Amino acid sequence: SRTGHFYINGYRYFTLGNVEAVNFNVTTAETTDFCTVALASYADVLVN
Amino acid sequence: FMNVTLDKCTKYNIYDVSGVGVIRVSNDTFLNGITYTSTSGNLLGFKDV
Ligand SMILES: *[C@@H]1O[C@H](CO)[C@@H](O)[C@H](O)[C@H]1NC(C)=O
Ligand SMILES: *[C@@H]1O[C@H](CO)[C@@H](O)[C@H](O)[C@H]1NC(C)=O
Ligand SMILES: *[C@@H]1O[C@H](CO)[C@@H](O)[C@H](O)[C@H]1NC(C)=O
Repeated sequence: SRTGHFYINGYRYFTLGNVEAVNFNVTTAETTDFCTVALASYADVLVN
Repeated sequence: FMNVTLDKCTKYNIYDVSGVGVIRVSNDTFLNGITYTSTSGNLLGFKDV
């Protein structure tokens, strides 16, 4: 997050002070490398 | 280090939550999170990192 909160599998390990930009250094030989790396914003919803 | 007596009455501090009781191994995937608490507020089970 922009605030710097860091979450792995839901729980938050620690929060960084701030992040201007994020760069992801992940290298996968597999052509079907991964499904998604996206941006998003807060909202109010319900869940089951 | 992670001392963990298994099957006796003990004190405990797990992730900043304290108490007393006995620990039982279980078989449940539950990879969603790291701590599980009852409606009352008393923790029921935890997963090793
Ligand atoms: C998940 O990865 C597999 C790997 O081959 C790919 O075929 C599939 O399209 C992916 N599914 C997604 C991104 O929903
Ligand atoms: C924790 O485990 C180690 C290894 O047996 C032991 O030396 C140490 O005394 C234990 N600590 C307590 C508080 O029992
Ligand atoms: C695993 O868990 C289920 C339900 O929690 C239980 O019925 C079963 O006896 C446990 N052990 C094995 C070997 O499946």
